[PDB]
Amino acid sequence: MLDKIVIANRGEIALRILRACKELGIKTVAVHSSADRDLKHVLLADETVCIGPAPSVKSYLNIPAIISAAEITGAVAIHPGYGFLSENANFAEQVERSGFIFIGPKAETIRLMGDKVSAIAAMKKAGVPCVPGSDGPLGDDMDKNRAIAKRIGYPVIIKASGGRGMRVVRGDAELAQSISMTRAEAKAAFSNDMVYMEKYLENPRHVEIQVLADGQGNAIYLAERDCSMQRRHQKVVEEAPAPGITPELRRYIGERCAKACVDIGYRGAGTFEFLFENGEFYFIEMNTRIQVEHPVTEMITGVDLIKEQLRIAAGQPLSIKQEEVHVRGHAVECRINAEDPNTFLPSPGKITRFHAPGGFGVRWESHIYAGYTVPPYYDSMIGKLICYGENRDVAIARMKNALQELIIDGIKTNVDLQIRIMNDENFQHGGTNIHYLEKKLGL
Amino acid sequence: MLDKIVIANRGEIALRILRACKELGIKTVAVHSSADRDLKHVLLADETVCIGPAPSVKSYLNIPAIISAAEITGAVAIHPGYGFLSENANFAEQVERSGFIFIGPKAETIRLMGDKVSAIAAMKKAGVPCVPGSDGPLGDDMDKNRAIAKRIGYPVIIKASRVVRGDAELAQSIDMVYMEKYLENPRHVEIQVLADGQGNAIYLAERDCSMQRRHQKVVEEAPAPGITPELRRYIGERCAKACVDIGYRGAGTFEFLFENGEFYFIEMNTRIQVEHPVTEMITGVDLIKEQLRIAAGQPLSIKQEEVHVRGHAVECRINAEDPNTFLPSPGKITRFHAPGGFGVRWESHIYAGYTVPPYYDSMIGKLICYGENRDVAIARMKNALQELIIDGIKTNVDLQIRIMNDENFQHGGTNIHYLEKKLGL
Amino acid sequence: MLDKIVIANRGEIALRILRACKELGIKTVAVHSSADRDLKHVLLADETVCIGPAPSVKSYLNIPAIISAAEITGAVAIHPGYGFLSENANFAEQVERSGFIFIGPKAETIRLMGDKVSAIAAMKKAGVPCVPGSDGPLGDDMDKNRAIAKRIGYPVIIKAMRVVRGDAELAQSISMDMVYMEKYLENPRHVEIQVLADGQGNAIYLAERDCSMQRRHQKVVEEAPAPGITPELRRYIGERCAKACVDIGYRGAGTFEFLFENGEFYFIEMNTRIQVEHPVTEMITGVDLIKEQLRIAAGQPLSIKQEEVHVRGHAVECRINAEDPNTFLPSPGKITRFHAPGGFGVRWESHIYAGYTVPPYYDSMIGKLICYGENRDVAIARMKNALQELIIDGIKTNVDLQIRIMNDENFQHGGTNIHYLEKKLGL
Amino acid sequence: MLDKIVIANRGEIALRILRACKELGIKTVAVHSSADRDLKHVLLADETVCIGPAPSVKSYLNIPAIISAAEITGAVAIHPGYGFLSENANFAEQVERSGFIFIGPKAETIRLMGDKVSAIAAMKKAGVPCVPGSDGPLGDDMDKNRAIAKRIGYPVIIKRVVRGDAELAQSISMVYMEKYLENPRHVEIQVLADGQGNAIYLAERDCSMQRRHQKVVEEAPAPGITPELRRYIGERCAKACVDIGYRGAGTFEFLFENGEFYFIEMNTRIQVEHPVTEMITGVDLIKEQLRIAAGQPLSIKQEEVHVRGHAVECRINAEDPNTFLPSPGKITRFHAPGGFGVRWESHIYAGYTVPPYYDSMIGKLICYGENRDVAIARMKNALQELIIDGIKTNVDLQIRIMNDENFQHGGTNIHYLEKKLGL
Amino acid sequence: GHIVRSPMVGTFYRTPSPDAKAFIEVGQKVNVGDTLCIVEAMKMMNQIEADKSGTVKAILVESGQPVEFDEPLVVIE
Amino acid sequence: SGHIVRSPMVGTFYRTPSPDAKAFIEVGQKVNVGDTLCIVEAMKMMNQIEADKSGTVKAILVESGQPVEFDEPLVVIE
Amino acid sequence: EISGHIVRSPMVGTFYRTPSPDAKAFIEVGQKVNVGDTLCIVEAMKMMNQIEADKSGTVKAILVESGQPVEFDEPLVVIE
Amino acid sequence: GHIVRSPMVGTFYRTPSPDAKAFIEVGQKVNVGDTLCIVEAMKMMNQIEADKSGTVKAILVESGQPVEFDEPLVVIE
Repeated sequence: MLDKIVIANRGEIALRILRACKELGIKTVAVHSSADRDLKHVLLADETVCIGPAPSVKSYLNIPAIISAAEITGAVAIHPGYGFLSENANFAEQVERSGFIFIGPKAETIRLMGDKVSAIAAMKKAGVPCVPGSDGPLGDDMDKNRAIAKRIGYPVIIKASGGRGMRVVRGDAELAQSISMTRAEAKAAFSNDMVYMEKYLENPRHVEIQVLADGQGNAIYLAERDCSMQRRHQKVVEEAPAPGITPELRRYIGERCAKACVDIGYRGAGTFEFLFENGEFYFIEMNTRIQVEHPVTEMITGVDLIKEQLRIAAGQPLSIKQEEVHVRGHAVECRINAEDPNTFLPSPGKITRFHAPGGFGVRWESHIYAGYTVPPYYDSMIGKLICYGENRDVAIARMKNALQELIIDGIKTNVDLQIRIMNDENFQHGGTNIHYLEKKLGL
Repeated sequence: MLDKIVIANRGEIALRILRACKELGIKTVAVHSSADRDLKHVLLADETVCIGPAPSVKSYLNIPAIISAAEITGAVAIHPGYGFLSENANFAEQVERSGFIFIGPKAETIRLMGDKVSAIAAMKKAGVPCVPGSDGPLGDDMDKNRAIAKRIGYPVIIKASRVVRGDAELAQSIDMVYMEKYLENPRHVEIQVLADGQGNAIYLAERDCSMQRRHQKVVEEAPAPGITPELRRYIGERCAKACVDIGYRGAGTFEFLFENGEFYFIEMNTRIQVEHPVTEMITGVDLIKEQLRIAAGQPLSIKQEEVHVRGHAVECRINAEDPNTFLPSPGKITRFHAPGGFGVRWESHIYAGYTVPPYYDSMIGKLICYGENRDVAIARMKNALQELIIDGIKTNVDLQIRIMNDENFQHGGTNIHYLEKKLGL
Repeated sequence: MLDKIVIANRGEIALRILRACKELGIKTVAVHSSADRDLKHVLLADETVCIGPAPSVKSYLNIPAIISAAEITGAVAIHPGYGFLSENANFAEQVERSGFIFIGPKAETIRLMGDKVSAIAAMKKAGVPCVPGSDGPLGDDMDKNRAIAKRIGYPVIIKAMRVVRGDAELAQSISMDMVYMEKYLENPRHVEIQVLADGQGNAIYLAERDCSMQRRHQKVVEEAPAPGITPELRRYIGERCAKACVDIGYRGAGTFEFLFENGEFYFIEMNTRIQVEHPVTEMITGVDLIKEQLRIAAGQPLSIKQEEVHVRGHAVECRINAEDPNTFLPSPGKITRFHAPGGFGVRWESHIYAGYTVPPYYDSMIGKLICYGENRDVAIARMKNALQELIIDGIKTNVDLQIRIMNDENFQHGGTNIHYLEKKLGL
Repeated sequence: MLDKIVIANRGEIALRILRACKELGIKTVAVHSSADRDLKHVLLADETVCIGPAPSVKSYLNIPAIISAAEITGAVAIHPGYGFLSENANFAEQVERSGFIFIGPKAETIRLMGDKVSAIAAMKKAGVPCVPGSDGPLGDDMDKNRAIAKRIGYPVIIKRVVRGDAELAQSISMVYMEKYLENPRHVEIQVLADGQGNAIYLAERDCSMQRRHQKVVEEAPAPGITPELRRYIGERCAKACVDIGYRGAGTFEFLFENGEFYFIEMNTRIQVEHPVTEMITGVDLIKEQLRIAAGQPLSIKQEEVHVRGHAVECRINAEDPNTFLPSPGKITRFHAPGGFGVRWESHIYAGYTVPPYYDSMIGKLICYGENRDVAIARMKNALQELIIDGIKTNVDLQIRIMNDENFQHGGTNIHYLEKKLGL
Repeated sequence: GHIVRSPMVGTFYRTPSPDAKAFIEVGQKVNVGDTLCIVEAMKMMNQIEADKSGTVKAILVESGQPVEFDEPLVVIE
Repeated sequence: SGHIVRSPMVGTFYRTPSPDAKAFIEVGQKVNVGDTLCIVEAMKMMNQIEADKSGTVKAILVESGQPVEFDEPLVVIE
Repeated sequence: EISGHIVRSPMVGTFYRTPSPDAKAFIEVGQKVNVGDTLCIVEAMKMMNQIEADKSGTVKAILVESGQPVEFDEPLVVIE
Repeated sequence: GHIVRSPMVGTFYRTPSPDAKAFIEVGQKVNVGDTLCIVEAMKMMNQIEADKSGTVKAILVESGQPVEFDEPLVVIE
């Protein structure tokens, strides 16, 4: 057991971690900005420490302040949460070097997966499916280039090395000339006639795989999540499992992700985000941290990912074996944001009346309450509604009623938007792509 | 499906039924007393109908008013909930003949299990283990009385309509009178069942409801500690065939006292129970939706092999009462905040500004926590209770916290007298 | 004085009486319906007694319940407030017969002024100016009828309501069974006079109030004093009213309502009780009318003699009602958020608070905002600010309507007639 | 009038000034710290400007920030209120230098009355009664010193306390002597001066109820003060205003013992307890401040100033009523008292958090009555109605004080409250 | 201003029988005990009587329309 | 609680018709519809409150000589 | 409350994109900046305060137009 | 009066060194820039200076005790 930890975060995730700590009997230290004195988790914590003024840069991104808090409270570990410093290799370094446990992966691992190039390298070497490409620029031999396009599978895309000069090709007959014309364009534009080729994923879905590794050779995968519904590349709705994914495909991608964890010597909780098209996965990134939408995975597997983070940080090996991990039911999550539901303009202010939805399969994750003011700093996400059901349709219906029950007055929220999305027939069908929400709201 | 139903109840259970209905796309009609205009489920219902003044006898026990509401709103069925008219054979009768579906068992079945004597008769007939008794009053013949005590096995108890631990103290201990076996420190263990009234019937594990004050449940949990899968299968299977025998329909519960590995039937609740949610947590079955499905004429979708017990669940009843004197505690809730988190399920109609009227049972909510095991469920419950805020009125929250901290409760298996022994009653 | 009294009313007026009692060291007994358990004054009272179910007829109009309540609590007096039983002669009688003091006028006086015919009789007898009329039905003689219209002065009104503005078509107007005639007051103002009488021969008047702003004959805004009313005119009508009090042997507080047009007053009714809008009078005179009611009921003679009654400043009152501001449908429900206005010269009279439900019974008035000022303009400006500060969420209110009225240029000029508010809203 | 002003303050006084501005049609600019975004007056103001972080030194004492706010909003004047920079001669100076109106007296007047030596001097010259003293040190002659103790009058104080000749000798061992007022009352006189030769006095206030020299309860008029005595001290105060060329609202605080007044200080600004004076005279002191700053001469004549009724004020503080420990936190439920003669002055509301900065005073309850007894009973009731949950308040203490028999008789000295609480 | 409310749940009717005249109309005077309307509940034709004498100011419900307990039916003065 | 017979009026509660008379009921005693459980003196009328549902008396919530209000719980049955 | 690293105003004043009325703006959207680089000016009481970047990256957005007033902690610029 | 608050999280100390004298004591006069105390964070001994001139009314924190951002340390009169 960890004797005492600092929760290096705020809002809902801070409350989530705090709850985990209480259940495991871990003493909590809530570090907070001067504007977050009223945070629920702060009011519930065993010890509190103001670490700076409102702005994130002077508080939750203030490494010296957070570590200093850890020393004066005598904490043994620090939980970074998501965002802020969770994927800051330098932060993890100073934390361990100052004699505290970093509840997360090794700094070296964060750097590895924190860089696009080295991350891709590791995944391929480990057997994790990445985006197929020419693996280097192209030559003048059109037989070779066509062999590469054939292997990869059309459609493909040609991109320039300089830096434009980009072009999608959907058939063999038009590849050669497409390279020529793109090489000319690359030379007249980027002053360099060098090009390369990748697989072109036109309609992908954001499908990500949850994993846990104790950093002692053990690693398991906890099914997947579909987070395709997005605005400006920001997730709005997440669900688990992903519609259309058979248990055999889930086992396919999952086992590869687990072995990858073993290879890079991963530790803690992590996520492998992939683009998903025609039954194929293509690595995008690995979030070396807990994610916002982790709760939907908890609902269908019964695994408490936060408690597992804490157990692993304490040096304990995985108690759960892959065979014992079963997918049951379905879960959806709508992010509740303090913003205008039509213009997405932040909406800080005092919450004049609040009531949380309840009932079978309903899980409310939020720090907000009546009288609590949402400050004009930080991300606009103020809560998360997660509904579970024996199947996808039941989960969605639960979500409809629950959003209808949810009351948040005093500030604008995106609740109405979430209601629209639940009512969206294409979403009810399932399998909408990563462009659909914006494709729906009018480009 | 059912097009529209009347929720013949109030408070938390009324809200529970309403949610079930909204999820199934069933139109809701909330009938309410004049004192219950501010109820959440009333505020959320599609249609509302005031049926009388505050007192239950003039509102929620008002059969003509409720049926009339069903008629004018054009509902097809009526859900009675628990308490009130849920086990009122007469009510079910008039509901049916007035052309509405009674979401529950047949009136004949309610009467059958509504009488102590006839209920016992049915259970023995079905093979359900009952409480050994004299089976008829007692005479002055002491040879007979001692023979009866011998069969039943000491200790025994004499009741009218004193405890005896030995032959020497029988004579004086014995106005119509009868004798039963005395179960000194038993546990309240009950079995959940569903029957479609078409020959199919399944059992959904058991629940322990030993923590009681004045025979009123304070804490419930599922499954019951110490109960092996073989013991569960024994009593469960007997309950299911009993359902088949009496032709039961809807959801029901077989309450038993449990002592030295043996079960003794006490009563069958021919209705949904308050503590049903703990069974839902560990089985994943939505008991209310199943009630509605069965009333709509559908056969059981769940077949016995598919019923699996996973994890553990605890439920603390939240009552508006003085935590030391148990005086009802009506009044306005000035500030309210519900607990949240993994495995936490809050079932309540209360909110900030809502007044708890000086009528009706004092239970205003139910907190239910699920966990991979019993210890996790209990820890979850501690945290959740500490998060729970209800100001303006006294509640038993502090008492529930004490119980979760109780070492004997943490061990599990406390008897039906333990809570009152702890509070010095 | 009075050891303990029952407040036979609810809402804001019940709270007002309770405060008055608390200051005088008088023990309070709040009788309430089952739906008014949450009333502030009930929560503040020394003793509470439920007297019946929600409906007023079984609660606040339940004479046997109220009296028995007084009996078990051992109260000495009962304050009826306004509305309900305040002007119910039988109630006052039964209160006295049970050995309790009725905080109000004599039962005989209530009936006297409670009946249109008997009230008019008394007023003429006392010299209070009433509406000129034909004094009897009219015949077929057009010479007679025209002479009568001449005396009264055009325009005139025909009743069994049809207006004649000139001689030439009076003849035809009679056509449209037996008919009387009155003066037609087209653009009058509701001006009323406050009075106090100890029932021992003394009677004073406390200036007047203008209550012209109305919807369907229901008061929306009141002010004191009334613009355009001179001190000599004030003295004339006021003295008339006081003399009327002495004549009919009035006791307690009362109000003489008049229509006022071109320097003339015309009696309509006497409210034999405290009125809703009494506070504007209190602001400008410094007199606590409720405490005066209690002192008179205790048998004390008027401490104030007419010479000592001085008018200072100006006061306005907007009635706050729980209703849709455009369709005026009652708007019961829970108040989700409440904040009362404050500041110099601001007086908030209401029992409502955050979390309190306005029940679907009783009148829709839930509060009264009263602002005082050195002059009329300062009073109005304060009313603007205070209304803007006033927050009442969860239910619709007429607050926005009150704001429009304060911004109304004709109201700012003052002297608007009893038809103006409905003329402006197009009704 | 003033087209637009900056309210350089917070809390109740800021809300009070804002109301004054709204009634006169003056546009308002609420400058606030980052921690006061939720202040009622801020939410009601026409324009808002954050001027710095929570700490006072970086916000409400931040001269460049406040003047800059006035400049960007285009305000013409700045109202300082009480506390903070209201008596900061430097602040007033820079305000006038930047081309803005300082709603208060001239900077030179602030300095004059801001220094004990020069202030006292001015009072001497103007005829305002000051504390009798040796008026300079004495040397050897003990006949002189003893004669001085007699004239100046026992008991006396050095620079300590001497009650007799026998106890003078040892106590003297530069030195000076003053009159020692052992059991005095805090009596202060309200004044308004247009800075154009006119000056009036608005009766007095008794503020004897104090803890650690901090006023807890104020009332007007002061018990025992005759209209002739009131006219005595008042006229002298007005003359003092004319002499020093005073402008705006001000207060002359005195110690009052055996029918005699002794100058302590002149608060060259509005005071917290001004509302009790407003209740008994009908004068809106804030509105008068604004009119005078607009360049208008006094509309009121001394003759038109009449004292009617009585008013009491209890300060509502966010603090433990027994240990007076600051008590920041969220107010979970609030309800204000109401009724005839009841005046509630506060920015707090349900859901509003009292931050862990600034003074602990969060409101003021002021009750008026035809007489003192009615005012006090009214105060009791209103306090009983006042609901403030979520934080500690001194409401219960105020209740005790209203129930105190010595307070009800009136005339308690400046040491009584601490004498009562055993500290 | 006196409000006669429904003492039961049912369907409101103005007449004793479908094609008979209404018990009352606006402007008509009524005495205590006089039948003002009917509330049908479960085939029972319940007669609602006046609890105060005066003149009918208003009739708040149309025939064939449902009514709840304590629902306003008639306004009297 | 159980089934509650409440007071229909304001008045004074009494357990017996006279000080030296028998109590109408005591805890554990069975009663049927129409049986007198207690008395509430209102006005000159000495009103007898009777049971509206049959069963056994659970509790008596008020002592003799004490006042009661409308809808006040007086007796519990079963 | 907008995401991205936010350079906020440290003072009350008037915001300006350029050093002088006729000059070019210090920065543009898409431009690379280093710590210490001037992004804009906040003129307060004759002080021409140059607000500098406290983090290196690319300018994502410029939240205020020239001639407009700004308050303490007001978001001015977003970086990478 | 004026409160000098902590600008950082750390441990409070009255002296520059364990066996040295305190920077200040109650009643002592101080000017702007003068060191009043130290707040150690991660072995760095940060010197907290006075931001206003005057005399020390109180020293609100004991040596060796932890302090947070904006915590009151010293009061000056």
